[PDB]
Amino acid sequence: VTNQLQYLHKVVMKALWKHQFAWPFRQPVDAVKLGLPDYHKIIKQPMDMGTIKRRLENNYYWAASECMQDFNTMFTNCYIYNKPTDDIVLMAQTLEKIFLQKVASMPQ
Amino acid sequence: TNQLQYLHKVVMKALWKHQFAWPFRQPVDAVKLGLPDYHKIIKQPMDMGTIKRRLENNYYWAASECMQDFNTMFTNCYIYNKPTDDIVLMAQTLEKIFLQKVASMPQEEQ
Repeated sequence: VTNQLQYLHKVVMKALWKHQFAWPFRQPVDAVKLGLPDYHKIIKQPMDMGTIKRRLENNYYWAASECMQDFNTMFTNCYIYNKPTDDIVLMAQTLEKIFLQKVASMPQ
Repeated sequence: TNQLQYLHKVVMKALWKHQFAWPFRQPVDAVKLGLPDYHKIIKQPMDMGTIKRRLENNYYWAASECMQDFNTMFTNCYIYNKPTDDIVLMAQTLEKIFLQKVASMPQEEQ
């Protein structure tokens, strides 16, 4: 329960979870539901905010960098998988910018 | 600022010398690299050479602004390239170092 992890939970996740573009990212990508049969062939390490939030809640992370990498993986999966012009990409980009803006003020 | 100094002398220095950094040290040259669709897909090109020059010329007002340019550079790479391209792995490797070093940045900006 480090100062960094508390920041990532109370400031970063708090902001991202409730954001109006967060909804596609709140649970693991469901390739059946979304009709994406190639999703898991392209994306080998799925990640989502629900998984990250639960991990923060359950003291899963040993370091802040580990949580930061999970956020990063989530956004990166989105950019890699989707078409450049898909709305989801803009949504991720917007959430990622908040992530980085907040992480710039995180404890050391 | 103290954070901008850190981003320049600690974060950028370590990223710059990395064995996977060479594609990212200058703007994407779409003509030289034979990528005629690059600028039709990527509307905000960014690279470490541009960021480094901006740090050296005191372009940035806050660390967050510089960090956003790093993010754009990496995001551009993931958006433009095919999932299976080596450059994607190279960017991922560099971006992990970026996040690692950003975590250790002094928290209050001077």
